[PDB]
Amino acid sequence: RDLKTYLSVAPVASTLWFAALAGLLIEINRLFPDALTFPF
Amino acid sequence: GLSDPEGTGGFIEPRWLAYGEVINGRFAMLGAVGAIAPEYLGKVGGTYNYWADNYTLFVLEMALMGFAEHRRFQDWAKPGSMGKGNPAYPGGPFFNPLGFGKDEKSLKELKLKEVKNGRLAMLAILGYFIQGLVTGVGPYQNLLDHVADPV
Amino acid sequence: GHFSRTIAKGPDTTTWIWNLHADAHDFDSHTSDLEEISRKVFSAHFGQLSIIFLWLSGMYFHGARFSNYEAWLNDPTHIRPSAQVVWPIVGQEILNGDVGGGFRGIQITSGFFQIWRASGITSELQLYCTAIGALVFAGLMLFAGWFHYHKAAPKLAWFQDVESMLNHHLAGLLGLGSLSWARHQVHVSLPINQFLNAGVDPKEIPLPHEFILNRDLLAQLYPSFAEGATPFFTLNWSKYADFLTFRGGLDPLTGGLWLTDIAHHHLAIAILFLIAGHMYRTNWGIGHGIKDILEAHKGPFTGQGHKGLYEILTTSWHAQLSINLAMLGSLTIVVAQHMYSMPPYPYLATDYATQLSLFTHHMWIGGFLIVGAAAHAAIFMVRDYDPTTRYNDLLDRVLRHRDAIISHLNWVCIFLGFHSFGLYIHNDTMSALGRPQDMFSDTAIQLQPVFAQWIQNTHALAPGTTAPGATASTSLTWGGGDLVAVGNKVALLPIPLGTADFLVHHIHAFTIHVTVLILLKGVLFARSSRLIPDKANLGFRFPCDGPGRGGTCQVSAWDHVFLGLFWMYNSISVVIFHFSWKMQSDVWGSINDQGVVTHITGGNFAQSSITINGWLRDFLWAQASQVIQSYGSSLSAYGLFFLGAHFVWAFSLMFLFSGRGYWQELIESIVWAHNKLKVAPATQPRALSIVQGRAVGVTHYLLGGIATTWAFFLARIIAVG
Amino acid sequence: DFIGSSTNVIMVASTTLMLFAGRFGLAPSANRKATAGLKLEARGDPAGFTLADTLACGTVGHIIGV
Amino acid sequence: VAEPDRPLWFPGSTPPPWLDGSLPGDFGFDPLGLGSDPESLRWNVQAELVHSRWAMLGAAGIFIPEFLTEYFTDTTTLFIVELVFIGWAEGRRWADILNPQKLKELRTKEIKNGRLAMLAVMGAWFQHIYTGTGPIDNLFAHLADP
Amino acid sequence: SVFDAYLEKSKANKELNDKKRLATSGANFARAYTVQFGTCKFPENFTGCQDLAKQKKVPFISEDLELECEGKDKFKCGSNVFWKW
Ligand code: CLA
Ligand code: CLA
Ligand code: CLA
Ligand code: CLA
Ligand SMILES: CCCCCCCCCCCCCCCC(=O)OC[C@H](COP(=O)(O)OC[C@@H](O)CO)OC(=O)CCCCCCCCCCCCCCC
Repeated sequence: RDLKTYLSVAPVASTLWFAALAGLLIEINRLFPDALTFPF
Repeated sequence: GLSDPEGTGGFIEPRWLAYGEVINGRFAMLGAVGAIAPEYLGKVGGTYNYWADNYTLFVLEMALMGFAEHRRFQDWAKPGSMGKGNPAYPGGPFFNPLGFGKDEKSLKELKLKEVKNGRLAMLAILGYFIQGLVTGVGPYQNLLDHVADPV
Repeated sequence: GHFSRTIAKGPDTTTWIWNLHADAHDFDSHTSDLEEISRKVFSAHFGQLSIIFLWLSGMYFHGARFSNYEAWLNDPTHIRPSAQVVWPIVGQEILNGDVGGGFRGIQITSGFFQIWRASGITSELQLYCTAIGALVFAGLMLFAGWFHYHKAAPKLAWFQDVESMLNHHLAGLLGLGSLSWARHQVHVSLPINQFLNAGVDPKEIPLPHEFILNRDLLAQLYPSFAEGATPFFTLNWSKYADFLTFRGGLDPLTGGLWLTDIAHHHLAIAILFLIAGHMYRTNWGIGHGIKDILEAHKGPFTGQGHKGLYEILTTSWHAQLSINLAMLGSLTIVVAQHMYSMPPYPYLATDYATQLSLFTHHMWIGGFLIVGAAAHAAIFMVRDYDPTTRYNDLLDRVLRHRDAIISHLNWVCIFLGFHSFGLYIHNDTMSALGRPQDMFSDTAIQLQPVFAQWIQNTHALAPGTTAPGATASTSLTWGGGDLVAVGNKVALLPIPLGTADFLVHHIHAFTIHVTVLILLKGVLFARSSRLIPDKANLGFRFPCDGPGRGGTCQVSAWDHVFLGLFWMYNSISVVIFHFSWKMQSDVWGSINDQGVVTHITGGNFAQSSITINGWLRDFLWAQASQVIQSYGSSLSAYGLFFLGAHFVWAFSLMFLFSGRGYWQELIESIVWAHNKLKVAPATQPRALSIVQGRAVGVTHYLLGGIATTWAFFLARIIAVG
Repeated sequence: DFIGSSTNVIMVASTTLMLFAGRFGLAPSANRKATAGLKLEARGDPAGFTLADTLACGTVGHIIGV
Repeated sequence: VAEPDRPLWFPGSTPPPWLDGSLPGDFGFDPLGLGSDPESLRWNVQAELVHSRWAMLGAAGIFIPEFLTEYFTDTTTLFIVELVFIGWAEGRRWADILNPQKLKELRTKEIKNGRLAMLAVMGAWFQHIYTGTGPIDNLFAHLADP
Repeated sequence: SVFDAYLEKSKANKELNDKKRLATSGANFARAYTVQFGTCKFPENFTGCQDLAKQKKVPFISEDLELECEGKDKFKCGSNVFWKW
């Protein structure tokens, strides 16, 4: 089963990483949309 | 040339698929007479509904049948099975001992007449199909009506 | 390189990564074993079919759950066909616009809505099933490829039996395929649509299967179906003529071809492909040896001819691929010019947005495939041409007088170019100087296309005379005095041909001839040339052979496809432009109560398309206003993609106007900055190869260019139509 | 139906019969029109009882149209 | 500790080289191979174990509704204390994962029952979802009629 | 809450007490449905009480159905299971 892991460790890694990154960013924007500034 | 094989083979060319042909020689047989049995036992004295929905029986028609028809392959694929009283020492094509009581009896061939009873019951039961389908009436209505007005 | 071991080996430069994808499908470079290749591509076709099958499943699925097809069905005239919905994120929801039927979605132009009405589809239930059936097929196709490469791969002998394959494909697929569809029409499409045209409403239509079972429902209309025995076995066939006719023309209520005709069409096509299927020799005697027949043709001019062809087209894929690509592309083009002139779908012609995008889509697909024929034809010359083993003789001579063919074709393009573009530069100059009498115009010195005008004239007077069975014309562009108007929109109308139409056709003659020149020159001179006597040893895809001989850049057959690729863009790009303006100016419009027809641009094509300034102003500048004013509306995306395409386009010029020598030297300075901070990759960064930079360049050029009109057109017709 | 029926059903089975005559040929054993009609013509001829009912319905369809 | 005799799931045959019956409960099952690496299995093993141990208890939750035919501060604290507690618990268990012939029986049997709860604990809910009805009675309440 | 009215009498007594013999406490010592077995003595009825009958049988006559070889020899019956012409 070593094989599947490696398979998931090529440029696909990039897609999974960018999909995870996109999901994070979009969800952040859902909770805090129309953000023109950091006010805290 | 439909007949000649020469395959590895993904099974269109080699020996089986005529193997199956041998064994549907038997349930097109049990299927036929077993289907006329309710038809003419009532001769003396379309959704249609029985018990629950018969899809439920199915799950138990493809259940046991599963637990059954499964193993049968096992023998084929490889002689033994071994799980239960179960013996299946007979050859893969046929395993008469143990599930045929007392007899043991195959060579005349009968097998050539059992495959002869086979594919005539195929076309007999293939009768039943296109028969009651494109017409709209059962196999025994038009048949009786066919010796009635031949021309 | 996964495909090859040495190729896989190890990566030392980034060039390895680019090569890996570039030769991924180059199956004949991974092995010299023909059987291995053939086995590879055969499975690859399965994998393809799976993807398009999945593609179809999503189109039916989206039509079911994410579309207002039902809503469009009751009111097709002013409901906008819309599939797919956009989630309300980072301001996206504005792309969901008023399309009618109390629904928010993006207006579509694929034309599935018109297809589905023709098929007699009435409910999302029906679309839902077809989507699943497609997915089930997609699962099969994908599985089938795995089974025929790892379990049971066919012999080379299997693929070589071309006769048997021919017989089936133009009979088993074409014939029965046409026949099978012919049955669905008269049993489902024709009955249900007949109801739909009577304003019965979809839910008030009986289910399709009720039409098939009992003849009663199907027989009250089309009473030929009444006889159970049917007049078919009587072989009179005259009785059947109610459900199928040779009426032609166009239904004045639905604006599409009579399904009453298409059923008869397929009925003929089917058996016509069933008979023609019984031609080639197989096993049971009757048939043809294509090898034999091919040999028979010979000539005082050709000497031996076609002899040896059968050997070539049975051992070389690139040879077969070129032929197929050349005509499949050519077929896509004639499809574009047959669906616009003879609208085959209900409420298709009325939907201007769909028609523009359909014609334009088929023109590009057809255009690209033809260019691909040039590539593989050239690949065949470099990789598979061997006179020692497979001489043809036809191929010879061609190679023998190749300097002749190109030189003549070179001249024709110059003659055409002058006698096309020059006329416009004439008109542009005479109008600027204030002398329109001088120009090539209908009002001044006119150059009437009397030949095309004469062919149209005979098509008008065809029904009754040279076509008794035909009640009406083939297409209403050949009608004469007829006019179909579905809704308040004009479905079709006789299209006039003037001096403005004489010029533009001669531009298409030109652009096609030059495109042919570039591509054909690359195929013939793919192996040898006076400049490079051994080009074939350099391969099909090589950048050059040095600055020697004054400079030998882009001498490869690959680069001839590269140069001809821009020209195929230049070509179509002006065909679709001809289509857009002519249809808007002299065909599409609104018809009133009195019968007065007002076109979208108001017949300005005839006197303003004869000038270059006229296309730049009355066409581009004018009809752009939609795309450049689409911000804050539902067509917001088109405005962005219009700007987005203009960028990927100008982005291509960066790759096309420069060379890799500059870039590699620039990287050197950048690698230094990395080595200073321990951030130098072990995989050394290299610039793109000389050839890749051209490949990268043309792709972005075509993308930015094509994409840019896409947004042009789709913003225009939607806001106006 | 009746006799009339059986007369058209036999001539839609004799529409078949006329392309038997093309090629019928004969000359058996002499001259050669048979052997010639069994040389290239026909590689059997109920393949042409079968090529019969195919093109024959077409020949009637066209002889009315031609 | 190798044998071709173990009651395979699918009779004749079922032998993956990784599985051998050395482990307890080895019914020869894994077409996917979801663990062909010893690092792969050694982890899966522990995984398939802890699960079972939990599932059993879950079963002990099906034991309570037949005895009779949820907090002082709902969730929140009740979880953090749980997280904080089972954390440390599972914490050390983690550190241990990476750092008599009679007992085989016990452990072979332990897994199989354990295997049961999971299939069980599973079943009771995908029968409860979409289908708002408890399983409490169903044994002989649904046995009245299919 | 949960004991209240025997859990609304097992609930399931609410939607279906299967079959509770109707004509209750009358001619009940018989069967569900009541294609009546009835009391016990005289005929069961719910034809049923044809019972084998003689000619001009009842079923529910419109004109047709099937049925029997009554009297002396009538089968194949002209009305049903007989050659047509
Ligand atoms: C069922 C699972 C499965 C597994 C484990 C394998 C495994 C293997 N295959 Mg097989 N194959 C399969 C299914 C499978 N295949 C199916 C269903 C088909 C029919 C299409 C094929 C057709 C096939 C061919 C012709 C060949 C192989 C080969 C191989 C071997 C090398 C892998 C490789 O080609 O490189 C790369 C691995 C990839 C996954 C490449 C990706 C290709 C997929 C299909 C892309 C999917 C399309 C994608 C959606 C396009 C849109 C992209 C978009 C996002 C832009 C390897 C043993 C090769 C071989 O035997 O070596 C000499 C070989 O010649 N396969
Ligand atoms: C080959 C194996 C096989 C066998 C042995 C049977 C056997 C039977 N089938 Mg099955 N069947 C089979 C295969 C088989 N089938 C297959 C493969 C299919 C799929 C196509 C079917 C589909 C099927 C259907 C749909 C039905 C049957 C039915 C029947 C039963 C007939 C009852 C009936 O209504 O007809 C005629 C009536 C009789 C035989 C009753 C005889 C009564 C005698 C004459 C005495 C009358 C006196 C009376 C009972 C008073 C009691 C006095 C007492 C002391 C005698 C019978 C037990 C029927 C059934 O299930 O019954 C409810 C039925 O509806 N079968
Ligand atoms: C009938 C269809 C068909 C088939 C089966 C092939 C098959 C093949 N071609 Mg051919 N080709 C075709 C049509 C076809 N071609 C057409 C119509 C053209 C004209 C444009 C070409 C032009 C062409 C060239 C110049 C070459 C080939 C080559 C090849 C061979 C391998 C190359 C490869 O692996 O691809 C590699 C795939 C890539 C490098 C992917 C590139 C990225 C694409 C182009 C971007 C597409 C953009 C997308 C559609 C929209 C944007 C999406 C994005 C924004 C996300 C292979 C035998 C090569 C060869 O040497 O032959 C042996 C070769 O150099 N082809
Ligand atoms: C619109 C076309 C275009 C664009 C965008 C560029 C952009 C650039 N040029 Mg170029 N150039 C062009 C045309 C263009 N040029 C033409 C026609 C010529 C004459 C032949 C040149 C000649 C030229 C020279 C001689 C040089 C440049 C250089 C540069 C870089 C300068 C760095 C910079 O300012 O910003 C950085 C990059 C950008 C602003 C654009 C990057 C594109 C986007 C923003 C990246 C985001 C990608 C996004 C996620 C989309 C993903 C796509 C998806 C499919 C994955 C920049 C990449 C110089 C350089 O290389 O400096 C390092 C340099 O030496 N150019
Ligand atoms: C003014 C309006 C009147 C129209 C007449 C002028 C317009 C047509 C142009 C005349 C071309 C002559 C064709 C002769 C008919 C013809 O092609 O003859 C074909 C001739 C026949 O050779 P064979 O008899 O050997 O052929 C059989 C064997 O060779 C093959 O098995 O072969 C050659 O001529 C070889 C040299 C090629 C000749 C190259 C000339 C190509 C012309 C290019 C223009 C194409 C125009 C297409 C437009 C759609």
